[PDB]
Amino acid sequence: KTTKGVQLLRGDPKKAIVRLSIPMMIGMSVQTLYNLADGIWVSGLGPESLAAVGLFFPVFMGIIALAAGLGVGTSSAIARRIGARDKEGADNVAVHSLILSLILGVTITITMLPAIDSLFRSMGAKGEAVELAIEYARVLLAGAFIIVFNNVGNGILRGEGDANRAMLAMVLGSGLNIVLDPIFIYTLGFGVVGAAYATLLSMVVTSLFIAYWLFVKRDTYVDITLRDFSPSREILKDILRVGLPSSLSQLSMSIAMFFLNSVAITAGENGVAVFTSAWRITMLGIVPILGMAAATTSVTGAAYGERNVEKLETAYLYAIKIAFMIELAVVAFIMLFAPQVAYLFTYIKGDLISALRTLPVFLVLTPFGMMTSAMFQGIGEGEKSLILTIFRTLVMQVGFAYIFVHGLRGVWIGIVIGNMVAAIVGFLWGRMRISALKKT
Amino acid sequence: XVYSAVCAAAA
Repeated sequence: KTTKGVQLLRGDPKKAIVRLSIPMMIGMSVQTLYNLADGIWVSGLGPESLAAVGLFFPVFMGIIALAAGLGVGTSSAIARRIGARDKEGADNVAVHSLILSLILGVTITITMLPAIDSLFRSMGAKGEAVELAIEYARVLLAGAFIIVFNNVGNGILRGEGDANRAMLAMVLGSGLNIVLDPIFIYTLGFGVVGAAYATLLSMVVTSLFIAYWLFVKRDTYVDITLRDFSPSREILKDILRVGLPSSLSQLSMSIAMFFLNSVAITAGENGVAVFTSAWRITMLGIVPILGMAAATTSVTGAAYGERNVEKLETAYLYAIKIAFMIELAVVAFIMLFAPQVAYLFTYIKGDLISALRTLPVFLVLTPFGMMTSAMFQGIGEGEKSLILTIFRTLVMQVGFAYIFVHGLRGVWIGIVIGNMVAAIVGFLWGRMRISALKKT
Repeated sequence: XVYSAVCAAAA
């Protein structure tokens, strides 16, 4: 009763950080490749089609943050349980999250569906021009449970060191979505709604794999059954203690990017075009970090389960090192090949280079405050990972951008310095928790 | 993408 992933988790923290992060970074990246595909197919459809997607953006990101957040709590809870050699607890978190996926998932469907037609009118939609917005959001919400179930299944797997089969789910989902996108949109001639049916149908297949894995094959470490089910008030508090603040965190990172564009619109439209494009390019370097963060949580949780800080500190500190040296390469590439990177994303070329030479430099500082939030979720304290994210993106990143604006260079100058301070605050606070554990 | 985080991070 011990799989390969468990032996990684219950082993050398340095070995665990790497061999879990790589397939995660892969999985995180292959799905980003989809967003670029679906990004270029939808573009050619016309002005009217992009207006339905952009309106269906908050509801999508809203139910992605929820699904992913619940998965983070699941991943962290199972990881901590397995670290403490508690199978009976680990098996019981897997079942608890599966029921929560049903509750959270379907509720998202039945709550949003009757409210989706007023959402558009509230924003000021015409009724015929944005009549696709309701049709696009209808298809996605019809699988809002599948999205959550997929995330939970992914959270269950990476929570027991099974990042390889977790990667498979991310690839199979993005791959099918990639091949069905041109067929549904263009070949079958469904238009923008075809992209929704492609995403829907692809997630169904992923769940079929996920279900086959932990319901049919059952070749996973944990045992999933209801035969002697014990509804726990503690496991429920556990998953939500990380999950709920995780959902708000993923929202806050993008709910602050709006204010950054507001400081770009105030300093106007030609400036917002420069900011948005430069931001999209620079933010691509976050994808490798996200994998490291997903791997950090899994290993600092197992170390917290094994109750030894030297392992928890090693994995969390090793995580920063690799993420530092990964961004070191990324930043250099973007700064050196700036005109080359601009050409592909601009089909304002001069103002973009002025950004892509200064702005991306904050990517190097990021891993400090990010691995800390990751291990904060690893030990189970998500409320601290949330308040550190609020401090970073909304308080410092935005606050400095407004302090410099009251030209356009002050926007990147605010984002960098604001994220520089937040990294310093984040790393120190992460260190303090370690010493507090060493004294516990 | 979907699993996990947000991301996108693209339009």
